[PDB]
Amino acid sequence: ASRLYTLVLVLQPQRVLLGMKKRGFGAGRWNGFGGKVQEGETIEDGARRELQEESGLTVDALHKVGQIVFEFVGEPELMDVHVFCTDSIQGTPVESDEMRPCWFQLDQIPFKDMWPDDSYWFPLLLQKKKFHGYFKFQGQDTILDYTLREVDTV
Ligand SMILES: Nc1nc2c([nH]c(=O)n2[C@H]2C[C@H](O)[C@@H](COP(=O)(O)O)O2)c(=O)[nH]1
Repeated sequence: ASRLYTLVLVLQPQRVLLGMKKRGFGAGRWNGFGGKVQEGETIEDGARRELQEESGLTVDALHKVGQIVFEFVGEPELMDVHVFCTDSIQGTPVESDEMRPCWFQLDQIPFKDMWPDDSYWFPLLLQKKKFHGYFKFQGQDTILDYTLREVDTV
């Protein structure tokens, strides 16, 4: 068993929107926006909800671009992260309790202050290739195992 999560990247031709996570899981790493999917909503609806809660933004269309499954050693549930992109945002991003948003140039992505797995799959997002990844972590810094491939259907 696994628990559904979302992750949303606003990727525009020369920049990508990240938020500095201010509290909770992943605090202190830049990331896309997202969270747990709730009972009674779709995954994509949960992705939009979280985008709105964390940034104020709404979007016309979200595209599925990837899936990443995480194992954390000693934790029973795998995390099944559904990754979306958009270039179609509505509004200007604002800081929330969870996130402080900033735009980054595509060659200035702050990998050293991101989850360590992002170094591996982010390039494929940027290159517009759909992927499936799997990372096993010991704590929040150490990747013990991983797999990564491109896919045609996410
Ligand atoms: N880029 C990236 N996002 C992750 C990783 N692990 C992980 O749960 N997430 C995402 C999914 C969700 O958007 C978010 C976790 O949910 P909360 O912020 O609600 O705790 O972090 C990771 O290793 N890298």
